[PDB]
Amino acid sequence: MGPVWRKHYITYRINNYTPDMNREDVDYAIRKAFQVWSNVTPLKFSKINTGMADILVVFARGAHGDDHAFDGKGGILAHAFGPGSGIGGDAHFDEDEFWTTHSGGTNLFLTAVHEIGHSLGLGHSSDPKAVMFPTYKYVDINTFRLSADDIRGIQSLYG
Ligand SMILES: COc1ccc(S(=O)(=O)N(CC(=O)NO)CC(C)C)cc1
Ligand SMILES: [Ca+2]
Ligand SMILES: [Ca+2]
Ligand SMILES: [Ca+2]
Ligand SMILES: [Zn+2]
Ligand SMILES: [Zn+2]
Repeated sequence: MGPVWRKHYITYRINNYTPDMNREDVDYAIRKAFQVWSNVTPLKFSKINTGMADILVVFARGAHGDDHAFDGKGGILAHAFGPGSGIGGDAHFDEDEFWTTHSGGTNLFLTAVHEIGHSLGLGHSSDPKAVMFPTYKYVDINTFRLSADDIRGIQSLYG
């Protein structure tokens, strides 16, 4: 298997906030996305508002300091680094997308669930029902659930 966090208590911090959405709505989407993974593993996530965190959540555009520049509107929506120090774990969202609560634009929550999967050590799935399948598709958020493949994947890494 690939890198995993060698601890079950994992911190995150939101570096900055997209202007596409209300700040409260970003906080909510991210909290909910971590909860999805916490709900099927022994992992515990703690939000920090200031200081050192394992997973940094970042909205940025174009070339943004890592060796993986974003590409404008469309195309690549987001990327994340697997567990490790520094940029390890970090989840980056392309600000040239239009981030949403809803079905229009790109849903932050669903994209974050995907991204968070990578920040925890998952790669892509070949199951089209899996949140880790590498195509963005809106599905009703109130009824969203991880597929059986996603749960096998993450439980193979933790627990
Ligand atoms: C559900 O969340 C996803 C997040 C990003 C992608 S992506 O289109 O930006 N993409 C990069 C991605 O894997 N980063 O995590 C797939 C790529 C194979 C085109 C698609 C779905
Ligand atoms: Ca990190
Ligand atoms: Ca893009
Ligand atoms: Ca935007
Ligand atoms: Zn990046
Ligand atoms: Zn991905």
